[PDB]
Amino acid sequence: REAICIHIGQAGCQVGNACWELFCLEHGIQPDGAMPSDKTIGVEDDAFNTFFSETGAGKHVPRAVFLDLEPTVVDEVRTGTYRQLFHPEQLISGKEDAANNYARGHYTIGKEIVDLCLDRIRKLADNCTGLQGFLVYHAVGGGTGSGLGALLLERLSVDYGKKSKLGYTVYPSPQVSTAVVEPYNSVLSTHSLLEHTDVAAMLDNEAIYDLTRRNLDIERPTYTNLNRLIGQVVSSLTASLRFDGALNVDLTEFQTNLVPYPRIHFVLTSYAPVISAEKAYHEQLSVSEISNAVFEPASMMTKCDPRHGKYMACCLMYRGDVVPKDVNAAVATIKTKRTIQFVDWSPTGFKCGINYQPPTVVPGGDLAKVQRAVCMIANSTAIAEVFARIDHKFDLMYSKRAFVHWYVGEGMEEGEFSEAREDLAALEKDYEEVGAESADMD
Amino acid sequence: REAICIHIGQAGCQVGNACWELFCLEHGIQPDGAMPSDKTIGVEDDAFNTFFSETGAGKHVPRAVFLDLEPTVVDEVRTGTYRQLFHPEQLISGKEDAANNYARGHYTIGKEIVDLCLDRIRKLADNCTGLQGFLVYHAVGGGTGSGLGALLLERLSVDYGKKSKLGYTVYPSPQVSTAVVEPYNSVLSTHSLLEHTDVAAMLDNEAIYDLTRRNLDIERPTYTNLNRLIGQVVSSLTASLRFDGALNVDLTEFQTNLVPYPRIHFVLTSYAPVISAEKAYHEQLSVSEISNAVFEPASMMTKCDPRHGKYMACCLMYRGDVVPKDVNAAVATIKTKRTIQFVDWSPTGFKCGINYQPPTVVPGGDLAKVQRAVCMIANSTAIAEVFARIDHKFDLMYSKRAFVHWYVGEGMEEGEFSEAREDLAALEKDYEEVGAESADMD
Amino acid sequence: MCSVHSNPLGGSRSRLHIAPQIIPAGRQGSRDGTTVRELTSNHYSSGR
Amino acid sequence: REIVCVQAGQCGNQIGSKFWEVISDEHGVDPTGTYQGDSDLQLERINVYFDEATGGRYVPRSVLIDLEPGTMDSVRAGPYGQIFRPDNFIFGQSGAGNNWAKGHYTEGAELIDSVLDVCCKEAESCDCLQGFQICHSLGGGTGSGMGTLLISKLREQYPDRIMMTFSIIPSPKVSDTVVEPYNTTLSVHQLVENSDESMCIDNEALYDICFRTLKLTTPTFGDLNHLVSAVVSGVTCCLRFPGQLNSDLRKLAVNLVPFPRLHFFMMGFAPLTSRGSQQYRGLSVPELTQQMFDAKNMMQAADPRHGRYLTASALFRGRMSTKEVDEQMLNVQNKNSSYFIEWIPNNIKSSVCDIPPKGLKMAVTFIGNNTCIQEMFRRVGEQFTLMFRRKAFLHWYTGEGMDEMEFTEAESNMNDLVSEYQQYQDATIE
Amino acid sequence: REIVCVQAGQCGNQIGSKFWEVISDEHGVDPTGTYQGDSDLQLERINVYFDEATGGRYVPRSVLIDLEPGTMDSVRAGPYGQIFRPDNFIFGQSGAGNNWAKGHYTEGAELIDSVLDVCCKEAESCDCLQGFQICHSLGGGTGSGMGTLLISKLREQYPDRIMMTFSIIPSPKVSDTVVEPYNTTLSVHQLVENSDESMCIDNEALYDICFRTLKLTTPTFGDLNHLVSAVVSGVTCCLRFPGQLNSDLRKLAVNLVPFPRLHFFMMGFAPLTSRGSQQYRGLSVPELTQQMFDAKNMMQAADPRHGRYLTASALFRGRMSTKEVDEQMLNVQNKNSSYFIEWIPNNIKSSVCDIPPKGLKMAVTFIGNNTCIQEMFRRVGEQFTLMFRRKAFLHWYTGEGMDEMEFTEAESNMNDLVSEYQQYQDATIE
Amino acid sequence: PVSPALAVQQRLITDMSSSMPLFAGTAKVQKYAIPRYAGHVPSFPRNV
Ligand SMILES: Nc1nc2c(ncn2[C@@H]2O[C@H](COP(=O)(O)OP(=O)(O)OP(=O)(O)O)[C@@H](O)[C@H]2O)c(=O)[nH]1
Ligand SMILES: Nc1nc2c(ncn2[C@@H]2O[C@H](COP(=O)(O)OP(=O)(O)OP(=O)(O)O)[C@@H](O)[C@H]2O)c(=O)[nH]1
Ligand SMILES: Nc1nc2c(ncn2[C@@H]2O[C@H](COP(=O)(O)OP(=O)(O)O)[C@@H](O)[C@H]2O)c(=O)[nH]1
Ligand SMILES: Nc1nc2c(ncn2[C@@H]2O[C@H](COP(=O)(O)OP(=O)(O)O)[C@@H](O)[C@H]2O)c(=O)[nH]1
Ligand SMILES: [Mg+2]
Ligand SMILES: [Mg+2]
Repeated sequence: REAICIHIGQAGCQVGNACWELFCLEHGIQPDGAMPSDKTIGVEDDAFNTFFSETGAGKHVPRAVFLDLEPTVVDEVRTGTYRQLFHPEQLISGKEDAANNYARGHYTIGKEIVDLCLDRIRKLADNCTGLQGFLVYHAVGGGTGSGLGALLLERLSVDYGKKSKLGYTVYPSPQVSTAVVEPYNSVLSTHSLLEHTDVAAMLDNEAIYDLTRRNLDIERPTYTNLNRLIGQVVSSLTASLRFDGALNVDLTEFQTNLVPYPRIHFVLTSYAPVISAEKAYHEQLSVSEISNAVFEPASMMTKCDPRHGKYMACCLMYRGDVVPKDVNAAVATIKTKRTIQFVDWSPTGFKCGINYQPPTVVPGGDLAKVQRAVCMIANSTAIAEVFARIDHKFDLMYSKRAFVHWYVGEGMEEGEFSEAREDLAALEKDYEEVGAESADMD
Repeated sequence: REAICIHIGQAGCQVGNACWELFCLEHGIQPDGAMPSDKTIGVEDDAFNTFFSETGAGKHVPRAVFLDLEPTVVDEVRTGTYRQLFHPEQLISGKEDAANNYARGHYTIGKEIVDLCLDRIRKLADNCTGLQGFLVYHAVGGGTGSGLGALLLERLSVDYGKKSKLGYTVYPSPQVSTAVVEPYNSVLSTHSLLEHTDVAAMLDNEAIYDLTRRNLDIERPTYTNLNRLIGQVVSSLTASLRFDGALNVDLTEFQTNLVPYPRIHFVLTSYAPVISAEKAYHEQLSVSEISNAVFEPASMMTKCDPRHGKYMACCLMYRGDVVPKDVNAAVATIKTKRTIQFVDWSPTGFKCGINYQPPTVVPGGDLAKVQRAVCMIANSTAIAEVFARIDHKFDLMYSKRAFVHWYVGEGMEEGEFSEAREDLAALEKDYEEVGAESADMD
Repeated sequence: MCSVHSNPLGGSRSRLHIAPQIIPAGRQGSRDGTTVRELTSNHYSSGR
Repeated sequence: REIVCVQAGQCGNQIGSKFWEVISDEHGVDPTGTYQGDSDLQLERINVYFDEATGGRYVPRSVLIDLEPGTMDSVRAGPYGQIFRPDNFIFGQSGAGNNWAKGHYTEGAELIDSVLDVCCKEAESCDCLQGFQICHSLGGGTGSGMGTLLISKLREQYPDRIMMTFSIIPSPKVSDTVVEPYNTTLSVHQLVENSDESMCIDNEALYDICFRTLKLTTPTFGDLNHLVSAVVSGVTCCLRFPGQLNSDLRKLAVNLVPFPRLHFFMMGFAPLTSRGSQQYRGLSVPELTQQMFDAKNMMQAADPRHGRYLTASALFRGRMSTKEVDEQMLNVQNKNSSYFIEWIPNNIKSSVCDIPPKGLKMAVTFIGNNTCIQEMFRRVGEQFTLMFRRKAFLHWYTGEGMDEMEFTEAESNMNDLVSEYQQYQDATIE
Repeated sequence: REIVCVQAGQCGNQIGSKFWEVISDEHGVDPTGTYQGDSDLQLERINVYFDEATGGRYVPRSVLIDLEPGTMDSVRAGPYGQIFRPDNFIFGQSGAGNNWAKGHYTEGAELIDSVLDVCCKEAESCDCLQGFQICHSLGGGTGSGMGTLLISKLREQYPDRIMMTFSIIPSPKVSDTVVEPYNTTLSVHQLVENSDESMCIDNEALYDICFRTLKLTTPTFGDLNHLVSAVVSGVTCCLRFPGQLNSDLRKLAVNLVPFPRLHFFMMGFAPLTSRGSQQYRGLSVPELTQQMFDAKNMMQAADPRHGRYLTASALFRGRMSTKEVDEQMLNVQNKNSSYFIEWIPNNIKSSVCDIPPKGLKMAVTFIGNNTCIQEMFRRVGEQFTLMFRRKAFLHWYTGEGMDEMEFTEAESNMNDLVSEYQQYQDATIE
Repeated sequence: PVSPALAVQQRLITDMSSSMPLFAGTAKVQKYAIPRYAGHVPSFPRNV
C-alpha cells in the first residue's frame, strides 16, 4: 500500500514537481491539499493512501521529502503555487552546493545534513502500517546527487534492512554533455549504488529529446517536458498499487522477476503511446500495435540499441481497456519475431500486468488522450555498451590525473578511483559471462 | 481483400491524387474522411476495407504512402483539399531531387530515405489480415522514379517474399519527350524491373492523347484528363475485389492466366466506352460493339500496334449491367475474325470477368454516364517494338558516352550500362523465340 | 469537471475520469452482452 | 436411406443453392425451417435429406467449402441461405489462384482435415448411410483440386457406399479460363479411379436448351442452375416417394455400368415446353418418349447420332399406366435398333413414381450411357497436347511442386479411357 | 456428508467467489442468507456445503486465506460477499513476492497456526466429515507454497479422509511469471505424495474453448472462472441429490486410480454451445457423448490422440434412460478400441442423477485419466533443467533458506512420474 | 464548452500548452497545414 518518495538535488526535485502535479490530478486533490466537495464517492475508498495521508481536518499531505544542498530550488517550491501542499519541515535545504564534487557531498557537506533526512524518513515510516518500498529520484552526473544519494541509501539500507528500494536514475548521455567531470562522478556513484539498490532504471536526456522531436512535433523541448514524461512512467508503474485490475503487481515481484544475479540489476524503460493529438485521431491503437511498438528502438527512453544484446527478462505493464487474451496473443507474436532474442537459459521470458485505469491527460501536456497504454521494464546485455564508453572517458582523463586535486583536497584517497574502475571492469566481465551460451552437454 | 498503394515521384503522386478522388467518390467518403452523418442506408457494407481502415471514431483513412525527394508536390497534398484524409506520417518528403540521375536516387540520396519507407510499409502490412498485393505507380524516365522504384522493389521483394507486386508505369513516349537522358533511365529501370515485378502495365502518353482527341473531342488536353483515365482503369481492375459479380477474378488469377513464362509479364491496357456526353444520347451501347471496340487500335493507352504481333492471353473485365450470354457471343465473334491471331500454343485464349457495379461519374469529369463498360488487359508480342526503339536510342547516345560522366561521378560504374543493354537485348531475343511457330511433325 | 468510469471488464471500486470534454483517441473495442452464464444457463432463450 | 451433399467452389455452391431451393420447395419447408406442407407423404421421407433440429426445425445435411468467403457470403445472403447450419461453412483466407496444384497441395491439405471431420460428424449421425452427392466444376481450381481430394478421402473412409458427382466441364466454345485443359485432365484422372458414377454437364448444351426449346430471350445462370437442380432432384425422387416400380441408386449403377470404368453418363429431363404451346398439346407417354430421345433435350455437346447406347434408364413421375411405358420403350428400341448395342437384349430400364413435380401432370428424367462422350474427352486431350508440347504455363504448377511425370501419366490415362470407349463402340461378333 | 473448502491466493479466491455464487443459486439462498428455494430437494441436503446460523441464516463452510488483503477486499465488495463469516478471512501484511520459499517458510509458518485453528474448528463441528476441497494455482507464490503447506498439515491431521484439489498450471506458450518452473515443480512434488486426486487446467485451453466453441469476441477471466466453477459444482452433484445410480468422491477415486501415483486427471463439461448455433441442435445422449470426447472440449493443452485412456468417468444429470448411457459407452469403447488400455476390460464408469442444473435439460461432466499428462510434466522438467543448470534466479530461494537438494529431489520425483506414465503406456500382456 | 468536432480536438491540447512562445516559426503553429510541414512559416505577429 504505502510508498515513500525521496527527491535529491536539482533533477530529482524538478522531476518531483511534475510527479506530484500528476498524482494530484489523478486522485483529484487540489494544490492546497483539500479535496473538493463535488468529488464524491458512492463507497469509501483508499487509493489516495499510497501517496497521501490525512491530518483529520481533511487536508491531504504527501509522503515525500525534498533534499537539496543549494536553497534555490527548494525556495522555489516554497514560494511557488504548491506552497501549502508540502509540510514545511519536509522541505530541507542547505547553504551551498556540492560543486560537482562527489567528495564534497559525501565527505564534507552531506555529513552535516544526513541526520535531518533520517529523522524525517523515520517520522514518515512511523505513520505507516504497510510500507512496501522506497522510490528514489536523482542524477549521478552531479556532485550532491551522487554523494548524498549514496550516503543516504547506505544509511537507509542499514536502518530499514530488507525493505525494497527502487531507484530512478538519470545517467550521462552518450554525446550530449553538460559538465567536464561527469565520468568521475558517475563511476564513483555507481560503485556505491551497485551494493545498495534492488533495481536501477536508466534514463538519458538525448533519448527523450529524440522522442519529443520524432513522435511529438516539438522543435525546442525543455526539462518540463522530460519531467512530465518521467512522471507518466512512474504513474504507470505505481498504478498497479492504486487501482483495480486483472493482474496486479507488487513492488517485490519486480525484484523477484527481473534480477537474475545480485549484481545484474540495471534495467531499460520504454513507453508506447507517446503521440501528439493530431496524429492520435488518424490511427487506431490496438494492443498488438503498441506491443510491437515497445520493442522498437524508436520507443525507448535510453540511448542503447537492444539488437546488440540478448534479453533476460521483460515486464510489461498494461493500463486501461485491455483484455488478457490480446496480451497473450501479442506476446506470442513477439516471441515469434527473429530480431528479438532471449538468452537460452531464460525460457519463460515475460511478466504481465493488467490494470483498468487508463492514463491521465494533463491540461498543459503535450501527449494526446488515449484509452490504453503499455509500459515496459526489461533486462538486457546491451547495457554493457553504455558502461564501456563511460569507462573509456574515465581512462582518458585519469591517465593524466586531469582533475584529481579537487577530489583529493575535499577528502578522498587516490586509491578510490582505481577501486571503482576495477569494480566497473568486473561488471563488464559479468555481462560478458552471463551472455555466453552453454553448449557443453558432453 | 486488402491492397497497399505506394506512390513514387511526380507522375505517381499526381496519378495518385486522381485515384483517391475517384475511390472516395465511388465509396462515398467525404474529402475529410468522415462518412455522411445524415446517410442511413443501414447496410454498412465492408467494401471500403480493401482501401480504408477505421480509427474507431468513424473517420476513414487510406492505405497509401506518398514518396518524394522534392517537397513541392507533397506540400501541395498537405495544403490542398484532402489534408485531413491522409495520416501526416504517410506523406514522406526528402530534401533534394534525384536530378534525373538514376544513380543519384539509388546510390546517394534514396539510401537515406528508404528506411522510413520500409518502416511505413511494415506498419501498414502489420494492420492487415489478408493482404494480396502491392500497387506501385511510377515513371521510369525520371531520376526518383527509377532509383527509388528499383531500390524499394528490391527491398520489398526480399522482405515480403511471395506477395504480389503490380506496377502501373508511365514509359517514355516514342516521339514526345520531356528530358534528354530518358533512354538511360529507362534501360537502367527495366533491368531492375525484370527481376522484381509480377505484372507490368504499359502506358504511353501519345496513346492517351490520341484517345482523348479521337473519342473525346478535346483539342487541348492536360495531365488531369490523363490521370483521371488511368484512375478509371485501376478502378476497373480492382472493382472485382470490391463488389458482387457473376465471375470474380482474384489478383493471383491475373498472374496465372497472363504470364506464360516468368519474364513475359509486360501487358497492354485499353478501355472501351470512353465517350462524351453529347454523343452518348445518340447511340445504344451493347456488349458486342464495345467488345469489338477494345480490339480496335484507336482504343489502346499504349503506343504499340497489335497488328504486328500475336496475342498470348487476354483478360476481359466487364462491369455494369451485362449478361454472360452477351459476353460469350462477343468473345466467339472476336474469335471468328481473321485480323486477330493467337499463338498456336494458346488455344483457350480468353479470360472473362462480369461485375455488377457500373462505372462511377465524377462531378468535374468529362466522361458520360454509361450503364456498362469493358476493360482489357492483354499479353502480346507487339511490345517487343517498344524495347527495340529504346535500345536504338540508347545505342545512338552511348556511342560517345554522351552524359556518362554525371553518372560515374555520382557513383555508378560504366560497366553497368553494358550489362543492362545486354540484358534488354536478351529480352528482345526472348520475345523473338516465344513467337516462333514450329512444326513438331519432324 | 470529473465523472465516474464504468466497469465493463470487471472491478468493483469506483474510478475517477478526468476531463470528459476531451474525447479519447484510438479505436474503441467491440463489445456485446454475450457472457458465459447466458450461454451455459439460458438454454430457454427460444420457446419453440 | 440418407444422402450427404457437398458443394465445392463457386459453380458448385451456386448450383447447390438452387438445388436446396427446389428440394425445400417440394417438401414444403419454409426458409425459417418450419414445416408448412399439406400432405403426410411430404413428411414421411423428410429424413432422407434433412436432419431435425429442436422444436420443429429442419436443417439441410450439406457442407460448403471455398477458399475466399465471397461465394459463402453470397449464399448466406441469399433468400434461403439462413437454413444452413453455421458450423458447416468452411473457408480459408487465400485463393486457389485458378491453379490445380495450389488447390490440391498447398491450401488443400491445410483445410481438408476440417472438412473430413465435418463430413464424418454428419455421416456417423445417420442410422443407415447411402451414397454421398458432390457438385463441382472440373475446369476451375479449388473445385477441381479440392473436389478430387475430398472424393479420394471419402472413398478411403467409406469404400462400400456410393460416390456420386455432378460436374461441369469446359465447353469447346465458351473459353472462360485459359488453363482449362490441365485442370480437366488431372481431375478426370482422379475421377475415373475414385468415382462410382459421374454426371457431366456442358454450359453450351444448357444455352441451346434455353434458346431453342424454351425460347428464352435473355437467359441467366439462375435458369441454368434451375435446370441442373431439376435433374439432380429428379434422380433421387424414387428414393423418397412411393411408386409402382421402385428404384435406387445402387440398382441404377448395377443396370447401367457393364464394366467399372464405363461409368460416365448423360442426363435429360423431358417436359420442357414453352408456356404458350403447352395449352395446345397434352402430356402423354408417347410425347414424353419423343422429347426424351430428342438430342435437342440432351445436356451434352456430343450427339447420339455419332455413337451407340450401351444402356439407358428412364424414371417417370406421375399417375400413368405402365402399359404405355412398356410399349413406348419397346417400340423405340425396335424402331431405332441400329443405335443400340446388339449383345444386350433390352437396353432400357424403366421406373415409375406416383408423385410428379408440382404444376406438372407427369415428368420423366432420362439418364443415358452413350459412347459419344468419347468425342469430348478427345477434344480436351487435343487442347492439352497443343499446350503441353511448348510448356506454355507449366512453371506455375511446377513452382507449387508438381512433377512433370504427373502430366504424362494423366494424359496417358485419359487416352486409354478414350481408346476403351472407342474399342467397345466398334466391337463386333462373328 | 459435508465438504470443507479452502481458497488460497488470487486465482483461488476469485474462482471460489464464483463457485459460491453458483452453489448459492442452485440451493436458492438469498445473499442475505435466507432460504428462498422452491423445492424440498434443495433444502434436504443444504448441510453439505452450508452451516445453519440462528434465525434462518446459512453460512458457507469455507476458509479464505491470502497474504495481502487486496483480493479479500475485492470479494467482500462483491454481490454475495456478505454471506462469508468474518472470522474466516485470514490475511497478513506483506505479499508473497511470487516466491515459493517465502510463501512456504517465512510468512507461511507465521500464519499457518491461525488457518489450522479455523480449519479444525470447522472440521470438529461436522457430525461426519467428508474430504477437503482446495483451489489454488501452482505457478504463483502464496497459492503454491502456502496451499501445499496447509495440505500437508491437513493430511497429517486427517489421514483417513480424501484430499482433492483443483489447480491451475502454466500454459505451454506464454508465461505469466518468469520463475514458474520452480514453483510448479516443488508444488507437484508436494501434491504427488499428499494428494488423493488433483485436477489441472490450462488457461490456453479455456481461451481455445471460448474462441472455438463459444465464439466469444472478448472473453474475460470471469468466463474462465465460471467454467471452472461449473465443473467444480458438477463433480459433487451426486453427493447431494437423488438418482438412479448414486456415486461418491471415494467411489470415483476407487474406480479412477489404478495405482496410487497415477492420480492426475483431465476435466470437461459438455453442453457448451454458442447462442447462434443453439437453434440448430437438440440435446441428446449421443450428442453429449460425441462432444464429451472431442479434445476441443477438454480443458488442457495435451490431446488424447497422443495417449491412451486408463480409466474415465462420466456423471450425467437429468432424466434419461440407462440403456442409452451403457450402449453409448460400449459403442465408443469398441469403435476407438486402440486408444483404450487393453488389460482393463471396461474403462468407463457412468453415473446418473435425476436433478439437472436449472435451465439445462441435461448435463454431463467428464473426468479422464490419460497418459498424455506426461507431456506437460516433461515440458516443465525441460524448462527447469534449462534454468537450474545456470542458477538463473536461485539466490532468492537460497536466501530464504532452501537447500539445493530439495530442487534435485523434486526434479528426480517428476522424472520418475513421467517414467511411470510412459511405462504403463507401453505395457503389454505378453 | 468544447465541441466534439475533430479539428477542435486536434488543436485543443496545442492551444493550452505552457510553451507556446517556443513553438513560433515551426509547423505546429500553422493552423492552415498538417504537421511536419516543409514550407516557410513566419515568426512575427505582423507577418503571421
Ligand atoms: N531530465 C532532466 N535532467 C536534468 C534536470 N536537471 C538537471 N539535469 C541533468 O542532470 C545533470 C546535472 O545534475 P544536477 O542535478 O544538476 O547535479 P546536482 O544534483 O544539482 O549536484 P550539484 O551541482 O552539486 O548541486 C546534467 O546532465 C543535466 O542535464 C532535469 O530537470 N531534468
Ligand atoms: N501522365 C503523366 N505523366 C507525367 C506527369 N508528370 C511527369 N510525367 C512524365 O513522366 C516523365 C518524367 O518523370 P518525372 O515524374 O518528372 O521524374 P521524377 O519522378 O520527378 O524524378 P526527378 O526528376 O528526379 O524528381 C516524363 O515522360 C513526363 O512526361 C504527370 O503528371 N502525368
Ligand atoms: N452454369 C454455371 N456455370 C458457372 C457458374 N459460375 C461459374 N460457372 C462456370 O464455371 C467455370 C469457372 O469455374 P469456377 O467455379 O470459377 O472454379 P473455381 O474458381 O474453382 O470455383 C466457367 O466455365 C464458368 O462459366 C454458375 O453460376 N452457373
Ligand atoms: N483462471 C484464472 N487464472 C488466474 C486468475 N488470476 C490469476 N490467474 C493466473 O494464475 C497465475 C498467477 O498466480 P497468482 O494467483 O497471482 O499467484 P499468487 O501471487 O501467489 O496469488 C497466472 O498464470 C495467472 O494467469 C483468475 O482469476 N482466473
Ligand atoms: Mg545543484
Ligand atoms: Mg521531380
